Amino acid sequence: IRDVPADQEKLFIQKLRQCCVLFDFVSDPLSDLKWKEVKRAALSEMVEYITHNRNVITEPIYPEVVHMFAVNMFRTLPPPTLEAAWPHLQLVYEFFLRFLESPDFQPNIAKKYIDQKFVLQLLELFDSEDPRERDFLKTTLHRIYGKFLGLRAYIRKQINNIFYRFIYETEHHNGIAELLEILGSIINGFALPLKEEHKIFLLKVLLPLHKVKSLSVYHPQLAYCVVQFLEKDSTLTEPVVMALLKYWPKTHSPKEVMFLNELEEILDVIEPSEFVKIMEPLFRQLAKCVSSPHFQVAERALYYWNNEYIMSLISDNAAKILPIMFP
Amino acid sequence: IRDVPADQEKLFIQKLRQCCVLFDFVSDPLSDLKWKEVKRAALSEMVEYITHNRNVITEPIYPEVVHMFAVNMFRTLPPPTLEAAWPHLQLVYEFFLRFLESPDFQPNIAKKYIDQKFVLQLLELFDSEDPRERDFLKTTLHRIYGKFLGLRAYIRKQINNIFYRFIYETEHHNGIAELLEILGSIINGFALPLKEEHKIFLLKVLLPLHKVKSLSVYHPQLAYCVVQFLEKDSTLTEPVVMALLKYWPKTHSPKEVMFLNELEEILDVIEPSEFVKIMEPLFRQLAKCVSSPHFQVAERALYYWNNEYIMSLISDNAAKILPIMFP
Amino acid sequence: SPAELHSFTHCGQTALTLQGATTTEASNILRSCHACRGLLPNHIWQGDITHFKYKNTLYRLHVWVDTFSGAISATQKRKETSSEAISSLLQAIAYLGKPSYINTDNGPAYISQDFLNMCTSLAIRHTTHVPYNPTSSGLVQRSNGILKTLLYKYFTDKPDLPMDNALSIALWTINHLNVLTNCHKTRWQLHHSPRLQPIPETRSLSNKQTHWYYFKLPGLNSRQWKGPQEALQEAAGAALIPVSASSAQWIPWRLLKRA
Amino acid sequence: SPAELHSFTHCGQTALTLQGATTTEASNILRSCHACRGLLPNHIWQGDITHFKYKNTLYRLHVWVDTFSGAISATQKRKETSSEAISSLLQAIAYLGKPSYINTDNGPAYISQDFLNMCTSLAIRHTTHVPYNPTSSGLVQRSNGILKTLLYKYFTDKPDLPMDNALSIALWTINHLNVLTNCHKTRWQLHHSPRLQPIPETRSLSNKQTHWYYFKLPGLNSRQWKGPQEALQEAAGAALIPVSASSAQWIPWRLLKRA
Amino acid sequence: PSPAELHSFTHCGQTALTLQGATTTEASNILRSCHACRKNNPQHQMPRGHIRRGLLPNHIWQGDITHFKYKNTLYRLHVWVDTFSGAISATQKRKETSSEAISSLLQAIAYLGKPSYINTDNGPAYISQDFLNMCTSLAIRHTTHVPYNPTSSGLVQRSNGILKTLLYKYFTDKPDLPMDNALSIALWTINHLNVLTNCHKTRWQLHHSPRLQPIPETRSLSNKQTHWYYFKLPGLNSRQWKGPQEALQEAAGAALIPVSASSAQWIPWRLLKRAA
Amino acid sequence: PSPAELHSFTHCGQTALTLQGATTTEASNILRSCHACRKNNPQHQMPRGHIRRGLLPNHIWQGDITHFKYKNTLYRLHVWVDTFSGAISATQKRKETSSEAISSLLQAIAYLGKPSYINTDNGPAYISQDFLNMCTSLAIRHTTHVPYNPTSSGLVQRSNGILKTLLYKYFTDKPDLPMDNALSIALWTINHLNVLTNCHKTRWQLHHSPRLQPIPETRSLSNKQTHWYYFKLPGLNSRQWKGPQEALQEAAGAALIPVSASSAQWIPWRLLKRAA
DNA sequence: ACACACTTGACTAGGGTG
DNA sequence: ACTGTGTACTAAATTTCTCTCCTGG
DNA sequence: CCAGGAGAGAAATTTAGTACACAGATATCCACCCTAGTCAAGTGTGT
DNA sequence: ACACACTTGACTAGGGTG
DNA sequence: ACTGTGTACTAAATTTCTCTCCTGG
DNA sequence: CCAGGAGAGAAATTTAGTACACAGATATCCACCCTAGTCAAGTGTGT
Ligand SMILES: [Mg+2]
Ligand SMILES: [Mg+2]
Ligand SMILES: [Zn+2]
Ligand SMILES: [Zn+2]
Ligand SMILES: [Zn+2]
Repeated sequence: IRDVPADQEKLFIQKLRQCCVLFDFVSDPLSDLKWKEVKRAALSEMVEYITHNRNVITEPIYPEVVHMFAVNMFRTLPPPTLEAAWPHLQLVYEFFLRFLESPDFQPNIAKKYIDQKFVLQLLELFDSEDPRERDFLKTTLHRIYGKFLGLRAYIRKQINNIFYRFIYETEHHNGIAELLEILGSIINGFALPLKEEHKIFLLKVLLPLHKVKSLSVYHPQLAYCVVQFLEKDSTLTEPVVMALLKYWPKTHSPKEVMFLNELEEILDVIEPSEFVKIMEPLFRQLAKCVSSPHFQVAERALYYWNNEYIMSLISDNAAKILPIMFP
Repeated sequence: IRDVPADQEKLFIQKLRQCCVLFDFVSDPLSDLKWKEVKRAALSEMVEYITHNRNVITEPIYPEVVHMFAVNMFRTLPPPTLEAAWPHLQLVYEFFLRFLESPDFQPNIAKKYIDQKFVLQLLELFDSEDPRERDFLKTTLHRIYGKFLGLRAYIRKQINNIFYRFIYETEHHNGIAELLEILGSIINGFALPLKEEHKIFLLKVLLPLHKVKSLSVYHPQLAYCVVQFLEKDSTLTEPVVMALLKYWPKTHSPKEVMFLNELEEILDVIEPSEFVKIMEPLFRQLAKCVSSPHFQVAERALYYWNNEYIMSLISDNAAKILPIMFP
Repeated sequence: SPAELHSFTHCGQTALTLQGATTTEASNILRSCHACRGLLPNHIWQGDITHFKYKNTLYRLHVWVDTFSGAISATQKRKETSSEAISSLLQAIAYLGKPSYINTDNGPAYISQDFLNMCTSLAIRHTTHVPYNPTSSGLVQRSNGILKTLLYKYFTDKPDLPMDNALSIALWTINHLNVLTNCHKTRWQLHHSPRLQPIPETRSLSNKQTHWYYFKLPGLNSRQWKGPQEALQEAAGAALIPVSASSAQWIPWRLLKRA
Repeated sequence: SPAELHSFTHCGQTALTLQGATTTEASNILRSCHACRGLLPNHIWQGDITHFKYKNTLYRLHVWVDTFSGAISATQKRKETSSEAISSLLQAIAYLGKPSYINTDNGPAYISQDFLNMCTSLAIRHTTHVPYNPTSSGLVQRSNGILKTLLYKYFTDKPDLPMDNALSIALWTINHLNVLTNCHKTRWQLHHSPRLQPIPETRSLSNKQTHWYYFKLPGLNSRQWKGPQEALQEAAGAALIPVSASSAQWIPWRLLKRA
Repeated sequence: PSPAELHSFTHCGQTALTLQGATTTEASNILRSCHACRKNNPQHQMPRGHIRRGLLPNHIWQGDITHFKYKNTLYRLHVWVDTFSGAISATQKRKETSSEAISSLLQAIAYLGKPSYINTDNGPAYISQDFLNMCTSLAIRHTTHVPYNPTSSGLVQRSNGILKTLLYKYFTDKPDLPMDNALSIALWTINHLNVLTNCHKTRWQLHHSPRLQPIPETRSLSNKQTHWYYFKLPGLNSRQWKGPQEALQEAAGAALIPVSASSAQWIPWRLLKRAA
Repeated sequence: PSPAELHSFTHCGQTALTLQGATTTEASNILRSCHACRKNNPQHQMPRGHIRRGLLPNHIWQGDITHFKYKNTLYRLHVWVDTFSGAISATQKRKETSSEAISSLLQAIAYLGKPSYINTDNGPAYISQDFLNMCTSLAIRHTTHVPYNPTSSGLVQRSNGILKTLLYKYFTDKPDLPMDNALSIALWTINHLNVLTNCHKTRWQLHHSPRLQPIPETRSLSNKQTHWYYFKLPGLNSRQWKGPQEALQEAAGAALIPVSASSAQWIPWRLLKRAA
């Protein structure tokens, strides 16, 4: 069964809706596989048809497409794993993404069809362990959040919920990075002076986050977050003073030395105005962590007599650090 | 004295009108020749100024230019001779001709300024003996007659007057050919059926003209007139039959053999419908002029067994000329 | 110039004062160098072949002469077969003009079909003379004798000339710098006076125009055009549109509207 | 093909079923030819020189390996002066990408003023590694050893192949057809993923457009255009204007309106 | 007809015929059956084929080899360019072997990308047997342009000119530096620091992102109807037109004419002239 | 810096500058201070000085000499044209010595008409002292063109093309007829039977009738102000631009200018890359 | 058992396209 | 002191007309 | 019953807009790769 | 009257533009 | 079976703005 | 007393519209005319 011809959107909403039969595909495909391949070919035609023309996307289908979405993948996952039916979910995805950024998508119409419980029935999918879908899900969320406002701040609160529930105990959510990137896209798109809510929820949970362990799996992107955080918001750097320092680890580990590698790659936007009050509490740990039990601190604690301007800072306003720096 | 500057046609009508001093130039130029050359230079500038621009020729000058014309050459001539002051009259002429066919000459305005006694005070100049002016006068008359209607038929009658007064006695007018050409231009520009007036004044004076002698001086052009007369009007050929024949000369002379050369160059538009009634009165002189006193008629009267279609005519309808053509 | 133009050209007495010499100085030019079937309006021709004084070998002057105006066009060659009696005619036709009645004589070079096999292919009535009809000689011979005497006027002085330039120059003088009778017209300007336009009745108007049209590129810029204006001149090349500067120019033009 | 693309390049177990082989067809392919300073995203680099077991002469090859993605670009020379390390870097930088923080040990080819006289010209913070700092060896040497292995897996067969193609092919496989972790991304894919556009606040829109373009010239006629509506593609070349025929084309294009 | 055989005796322009007195349309008919008067004026109104190639996908490449800097060292370079996204890879040193060309292609694959078609000139270093054996060892097609037609490779030919006069710039200045790197530099430029038209992307990044897109398709070429037409031998032997009777097999931009040797040939339309 | 001098290390395009983050127009300033970038990119935006003479009523002949197909023998044709009415006179047989060129002029003058100026190229048969003495003996001027510049004589060079392909037409048909009278034929059908152009007047008429017209006036080549131009030697020696300092006597279209030989030529503007 | 009836070969020559 | 140009060839406008056959004088 | 008349060819007929090539001309060399012929080393017969 | 001082020339040589 | 193209260079539109300084709230 | 506001630069900054040249490469010949020197017939010294 296939077509391209009367050129009636009704016969095409038929082609769309007629996928309303659903396969149970855990281990039993033997019963008439052909409905499966024909479905794949159907959606193939559907996608390049949407690329074909302009007037294809009128109202009578909007809640149907969003329903066909929900019916096609809105279900649980078993809490490095991939999908048997993968190229099928990989096509419902690519079809939806192209559907979203299609030119003729008017938001004022879809506003009632975009739903808050819907998007909650979307974000909980990031907990899965397929990286591939965890990509399509990344990009699609980035398009929604770029294309709506109410749900924009709504999801902001929803994720802060997840944040809380995650950091305070041992959630192996294993799908965090994809939001840390949607975050970075946001924290770039700002203009201060503004509401403190953002920076507040950062000093609330973002930095306390480092109480967490296994940091290798989310360290780079969070570092790129904190730097996208500072620029220009960076004058908001005065209160960052000692935050990680109190959240400093206690035992001997390459965790600590990775966090050193971090701290080494963050002293970049210093400005001497408030830098008066911080060079001392800086050295109150940096010059005072030689007592660490690593065998590396022998050249760890002394990586700052070597920069261009960090050294010139050691010779800029040294009227207060001069006796403390070991002669 | 000269100029080109305020760009006021009043200062240019001044330049024009200030030629209002007139030279008596029979034999006495000694008195301040310089006014003469400066005049020549003046009109030179005037001419190329008229070639220069568009808006130069407004009303306030029209009767002035025609007056300056009349005052400059409307005078008697001594009844192969040329002009001492020639390049001066040759410039008032060329200036006027270019003035006439200038684009911005509106006839509806100059209609009251073009005058019938004026044109009579122009045509009587053709009697002169300078060929050069007899050329400029030719062409200018041809422009007038092309650019007016009332005076058109008027001058037609005026010349028919001249015709009469000329042909009936021994007028040595010596300036005829120039009208015979303006005639030919007219007789081309016709569309019969029409008023017989034209053809009437032709059978009235045009062919009777050949009573005249010395024909060489206007013979070619008149031959070209009579042929422009016939074509296509030529079916109007039926009545031309015997006209010259009765106007045939009487004595022995190269006049007659020139008229033979004519008659030889006129048998070109025969059509057998009315040609029935004429081939006989044709041969009633052609075959019957062997009695001429020339020594040439021995091969003069027999130049017609030799054509392409004249011979085929002798073999087309010979059912009436067969015994008369000498076997 | 007049004494050199004299010896270079060197025709005659009449047409020299129109270059700047006075009456008596023209006669004193004569005193100088001590060596000096109808009328058939345009294109009903006549022609002839002629011998010539062998410098050491006689050449065959082969000429055509109009009968209305009196122009001349001829050439030089050795043989006299219809091959080249043709080539002579054909050249004269590339000169002026294109005839309709060719009467020269009953010569074999005219007898050959090679001749008629060319004439007929040009729609050219061939009317040929009655042989030995010198009643037209005193005139065609007037022309030919002119050619003769002019040639010997050339190379009796400076016999170093080849026999081509002598003919070229002989013509260029005989057909631009002479007036026959009081007509005060050269053979040439007469033979090419643009004929007077015949006048229509009841259409007593005129059409001397081509509609206005835009213009650019006097100088050194590309932009929108200007005007338009009428154009009061024209020629292969430019068209002399009167620029808005109350002045004139010449440009290879842009548009041609209807007028 | 997959058994041949293997013998062509000698990949392993993972990245072959994505060309059409099943699970066991990958393990049996292994049974065929048996037993044969943080993360710093993007561009904060690191590099090194290495010797190499000869064919008969020890080839000295430098290399530059990214630290965020894990790509590699390198070459082989005979001499190892500063002019050499220079030409090596500069080539890798015409390979991808253009860094801003470069690191190395303190060999002589890293000391010379000319080297400095080039680094400074490119706004490139050139730091110094601590010489003999093998805490980064397990990863750099992970790469280097990869190369060493692959090369010997190449020329242990058909040893007559020249000693450069072995390098070219070695790369083309090591940088288009591998993933080590579960990232399911080739090094070279990852290293050039167009970065996600950062969303601006309070203007939740986008700009992806250029409106008509009067189009013509699908085929074989010059005439007025057709009103050319949007372009959903673009490239040096043509732009995919959707023809009113409900069909698509590719043309080098005429107009550019605002959008 | 005095109109017609007049043209058949002088070959004068139609306007002259009109003034002789025959209507324009009959004139226009005459001036398209004076076969000589047709075989001589070179005027060439066939429609241009601007069709260097379609590029639905990426990866239909193009090859060409060039001589640089013959002050003392002829400096032979090979270039391959891609014609979806105008990206250039270029490797010289001197030689011409098949083995050299092969080593160059094999190197360009390490740069981007890994093609699926190819086409170059007629060849010799490309016509080698072992060359095509390397091709087939990589599951790649291969094609050759018509012989003796330089514009055929218009794209590359232009990208060559772009590359030379960038080198020349550098070598006016700094006239000592070795070519190995003054080339590596001129490449990093051509790829990363320029833009083309309102496309307004850097060739490279355009070559990277959009492959996320699908591929339209147009196939099943049809509607073949011959014609007849005299033009010209394509051996640069420019002369009067060369008349053939008629196309054995039509094509799209090209044609196929039996030369009197009863041999197939593929003339491009930029060399033909239609007849009855 | 990185904005400013980057061009001074790569010579990248202005767009690349602004997009790396430089300014908007001082870019444009930078891209006119790289003597290298100017000595290398070729372009002649200098205006198309394109003009003959001819204002006169048909009195500048402009005539050159050329070759012809050999049936079995070359045929030299000299041809002089006019410049206000495109009328052509042409005399050939084999020889291109001075004395024959002279006899050609002396013939093509009988056919209308005696000139007042003349123009040609540097051909030897024209540089002859004897030709010159003949000219002067006839009260004519004479001029040459800058050497090595064929376009200079565009008009006649084209009327040549016109005459050849008319001959070829005839000799396609009737391929026996003698190779001279078919010239007198072509000369007819070029002067009398062929409407020129939009002017719509056969050359012959356009050449006779309008002599009745006067002469407009234009004068005063004046207002000299120099400049500097680095462009290219005009000896077909196409290469990088050839830079001098600067004009000595600018004139209409062309420009006097000294080469380093302290010698002065007149480079046609069409080879000058303006830089002040 | 070695002289000849039988092969390659190497190795020119020549041609064709850029 | 000095400088590109004229014709051929085909699609498209545009302008005649032209019978079809409608209309109320 | 039929003079102006939309009007769909239609036909006809003008106009517009690009391409092409005139220029002094050929021969000769060069880097490469393939096919076709020509003496120069190798092996089975007869008694 | 037979020993040398004075032109062309012829006659080479070479170059420059098409 | 097979087919020209991309950049440089300058005038001209056109679109920011911009103080001048007028106006009646 | 001064915010919108013609408005004349103005400045700035975009766009539009043509030209150019990548192609395998040089040497060698040819028709002609001019300028510069080189012995070779013709004529001037010393008696
Ligand atoms: Mg090539
Ligand atoms: Mg020449
Ligand atoms: Zn293996
Ligand atoms: Zn023809
Ligand atoms: Zn530069």
